[PDB]
Amino acid sequence: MLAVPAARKLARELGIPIEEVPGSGPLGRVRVEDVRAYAE
Amino acid sequence: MKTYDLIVIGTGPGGYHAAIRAAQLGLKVLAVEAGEVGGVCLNVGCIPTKALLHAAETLHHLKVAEGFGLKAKPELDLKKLGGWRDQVVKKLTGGVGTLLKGNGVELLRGFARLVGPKEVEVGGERYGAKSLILATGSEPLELKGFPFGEDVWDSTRALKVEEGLPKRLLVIGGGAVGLELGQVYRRLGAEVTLIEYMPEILPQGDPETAALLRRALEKEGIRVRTKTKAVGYEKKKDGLHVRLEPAEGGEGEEVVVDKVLVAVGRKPRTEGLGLEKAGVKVDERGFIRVNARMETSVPGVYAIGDAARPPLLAHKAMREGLIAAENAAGKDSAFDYQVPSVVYTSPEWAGVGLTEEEAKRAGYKVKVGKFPLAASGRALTLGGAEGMVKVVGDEETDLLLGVFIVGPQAGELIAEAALALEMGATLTDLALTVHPHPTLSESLMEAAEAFHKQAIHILN
Amino acid sequence: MKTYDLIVIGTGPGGYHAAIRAAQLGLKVLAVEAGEVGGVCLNVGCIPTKALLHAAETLHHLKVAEGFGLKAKPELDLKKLGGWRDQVVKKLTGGVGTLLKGNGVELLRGFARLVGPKEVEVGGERYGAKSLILATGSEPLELKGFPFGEDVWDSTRALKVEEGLPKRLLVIGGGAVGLELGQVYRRLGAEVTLIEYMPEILPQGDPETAALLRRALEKEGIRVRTKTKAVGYEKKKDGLHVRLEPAEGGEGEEVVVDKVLVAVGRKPRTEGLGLEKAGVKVDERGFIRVNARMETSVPGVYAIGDAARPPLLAHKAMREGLIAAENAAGKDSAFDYQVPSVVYTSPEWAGVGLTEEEAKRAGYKVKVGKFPLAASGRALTLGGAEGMVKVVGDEETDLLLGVFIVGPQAGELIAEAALALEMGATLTDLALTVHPHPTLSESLMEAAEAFHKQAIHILN
Ligand SMILES: Cc1cc2nc3c(=O)[nH]c(=O)nc-3n(C[C@H](O)[C@H](O)[C@H](O)COP(=O)(O)OP(=O)(O)OC[C@H]3O[C@@H](n4cnc5c(N)ncnc54)[C@H](O)[C@@H]3O)c2cc1C
Ligand SMILES: Cc1cc2nc3c(=O)[nH]c(=O)nc-3n(C[C@H](O)[C@H](O)[C@H](O)COP(=O)(O)OP(=O)(O)OC[C@H]3O[C@@H](n4cnc5c(N)ncnc54)[C@H](O)[C@@H]3O)c2cc1C
Repeated sequence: MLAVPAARKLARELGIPIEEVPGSGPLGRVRVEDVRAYAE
Repeated sequence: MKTYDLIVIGTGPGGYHAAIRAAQLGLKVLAVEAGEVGGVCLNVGCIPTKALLHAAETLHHLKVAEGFGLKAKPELDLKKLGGWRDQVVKKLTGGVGTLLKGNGVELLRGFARLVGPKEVEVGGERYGAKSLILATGSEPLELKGFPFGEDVWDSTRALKVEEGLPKRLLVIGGGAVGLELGQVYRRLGAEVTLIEYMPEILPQGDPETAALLRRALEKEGIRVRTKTKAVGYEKKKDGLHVRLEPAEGGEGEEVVVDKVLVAVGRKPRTEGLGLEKAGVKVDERGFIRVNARMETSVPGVYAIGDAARPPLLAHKAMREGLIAAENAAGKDSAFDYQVPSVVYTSPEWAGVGLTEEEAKRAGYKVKVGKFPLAASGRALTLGGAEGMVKVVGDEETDLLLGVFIVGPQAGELIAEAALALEMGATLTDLALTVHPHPTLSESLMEAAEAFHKQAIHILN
Repeated sequence: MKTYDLIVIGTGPGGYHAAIRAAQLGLKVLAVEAGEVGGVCLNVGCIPTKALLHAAETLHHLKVAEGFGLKAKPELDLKKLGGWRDQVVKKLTGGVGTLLKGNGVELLRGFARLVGPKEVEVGGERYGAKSLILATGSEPLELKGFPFGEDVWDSTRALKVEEGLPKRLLVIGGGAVGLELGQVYRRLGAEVTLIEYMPEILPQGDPETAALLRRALEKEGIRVRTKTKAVGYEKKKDGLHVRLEPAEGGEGEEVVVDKVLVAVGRKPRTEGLGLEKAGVKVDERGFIRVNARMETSVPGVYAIGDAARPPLLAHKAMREGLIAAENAAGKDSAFDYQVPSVVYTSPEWAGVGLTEEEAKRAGYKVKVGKFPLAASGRALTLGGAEGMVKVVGDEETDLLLGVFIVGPQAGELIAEAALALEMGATLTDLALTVHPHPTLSESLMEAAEAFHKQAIHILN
């Protein structure tokens, strides 16, 4: 799993396991948007 | 008529990159060079200029060095410095020759004229190829009232510091070239005045960091006149009496210098090439028109670097050369990258991305973070810190938009900013990256933190 | 009893970052410091060592500078040097003090002792708070057979070059401390011999780039004895006769020096802290046990920096302070970052991420890209082009795994690598980033290109 720091930071503050957030790049890079997208 | 897969006109940064990348892709390549291998950058631009700056900086730092017990009575031999500068150029230009040969590229010496889309003439002989890449570079832009001559130098002549340092120098142009050469001359002992027509030097870059560079240059005795233009001059017994006036016009002042350096720009070398008759479209200023694929108006003919479009930077020409070659080789490449710009003065200046103004005009909700070098432990261990890092971003998406730096090693620190932009990093990503301490690079991290009002080494 | 929302023990990089970040989050903070504010890094570590290195480099470069005409008769006054060094330290520690006060943090001078998970004793007074952050740092590790004394120095004593330079020095330890102080002494005129027990210096880093640093150090006259260990010595009329043996043992050997610097590691200052009373657990090495949130075994009590766990680096301690403060503030932060490490010798060494060995062992199909500084234009304009950049990546995914650099400014260029790793960059992203030309940072871009066998300035 590859998640930029901003996303890992936000995932925690939301109580969301980062490894559970689906990415978006050509191959899974998790962005802040994705973490929020999963949050909703 | 010898034929090839590709013919490249010019072996400058853009040219030898296109030629070598093309070779790596399996194409039979012919490279034509009318002058010195390596182009402007290696011969009369980047390289010799950076070399002179390093020597000047080594000499200059000895003053501050006295502060930590380093006593010395430095004596710089200009003839020797010129020799070294030449030795450096010879190594690098010779290296390119070796490099071209090692990739199976054919190097042809001589001026090339474009006979047609797939044909070119050199020294009488004709040569053909399915693809042509135009990389002819640029040359010093002349200034009205200050024609180049014995007392009016272009950057090339200004590089030969061994042929006579003038007591007083007037530098026209507040861009990278003018600032760098002006500082070299000042540090070598000449009095230097630099004028710039726009409100601030480095008109295209961030005004705040550019102002810090100007004030730093003035502390060294370099007289920087912004919003000023040189109208004309008259040679007299005691020197060149130059008339200056405010940019918008007005009461002028007169100064006397021994030599004038004109560095107000560059002119693309696209004349007498046949581009006209060959259907290759050139714009108002002589730049070859091209799309993101570096393709001209004529299928199979590409243009790159300084001859193709601004900014006139070496790394930009190098990348365009790669893009051009790759498309000639049949791939599908396009130029869509952040291009940084650096000024190798001391302190150095570097920028990449959007300025606050460009960002706002772009519709982003602009927010900025600043960190001064005076708060950098590393900067202090280096003898003193004057400078700052400014990050520009969108406060709603937290997306980084631009980074501007003034201080030692700015040119080295901007690459991280460039990578950041390419990777779509947010200010938080930049702030959360653990930078090594103590390093100048920490200023970028702290600037990102200042953006969120939580910098640690300065009060927010 | 005075109470606060948080009590931080120690004001080194970790302590003051925690104290300040906590204050920014609205907490009432008390910071306790038993010695000098700023801790090891600012007083007897990072900063003073870097200052000495810079003075030494400035001096040493003058030799090379003769190549471009700079003639000087340099004399380095060691008393003045020591003075400047003290000035830098005082300026920075005063800075931390001003910062703590400006943030509303109360500074109490004294030695703190835990009396409970929410109370501390200082000089006899009682201070309590909901959360406690332990940032007590570390101290020089003593080597069997070489107890510290007038002739056996720790890093702190080694810093005081104004107290007289020994004619011959023996450095024990090939880590960052020994390499740096050893090169400083060599550059100031002392004969130097450094001994490392392991097969290569910087055993935790890339042996390829480490070997390049060792070789550059030997070229300056520093005798580097790897796979060797100092067993002991005896003081005689002509100096210290130290016994050396192979790492595993065997044929003894003798070397005579005037002074010995022991730099084999550090010991965490966790004793007499009243820990073994509040319930806070420590491991066998003496480090306070913590999780990724920097929480110890006692809720509300946190530990950071050198006292918590290796690596014993400043930037690491700083970030951990931020994590601890944010958590004391009721947030949810955790440490999961790439930690780079730098050696400020000349050439500098820097690394971040996985070495080839660690990556292969973890199961990645490893591929490496390399770029030598002998091929760097910028390195030439700076004089000697000694060094290289090596990138380690996954051949299957093109993902960057590690970066190692040896050369000038290695420490500044490693931040870009760290950011690359944090962002999940591939070798292609590194290569697609347009680096300024000419700059040392370009070596990283070309190393990425070499990994794909398409570098331009060297043959693939
Ligand atoms: C003083 C100075 C300092 C500079 N410093 C920097 C710096 O620090 N960083 C930076 O990024 N940029 C710098 N630049 C700009 C940089 O030099 C240019 O951006 C770069 O050289 C452009 O590369 P190019 O390959 O397009 O063209 P050029 O390097 O100009 O090369 C074109 C080549 O084509 C040859 N040629 C031209 N016409 C023909 C023809 N008809 N037939 C055959 N051969 C031909 C020329 O002789 C030449 O060798 C500087 C420029 C100057 C003048
Ligand atoms: C010679 C040398 C050079 C180094 N160079 C570098 C470098 O270039 N880069 C790098 O990253 N790292 C470097 N380091 C390591 C770096 O200095 C440490 O990693 C860093 O200082 C650790 O910060 P800290 O906050 O954990 O602890 P420390 O800085 O040790 O600070 C702990 C503080 O707590 C105080 N304290 C301790 N116990 C108590 C108590 N009971 N009550 C009150 N106060 C107390 C101490 O007096 C001290 O000020 C170097 C170390 C040395 C020795």
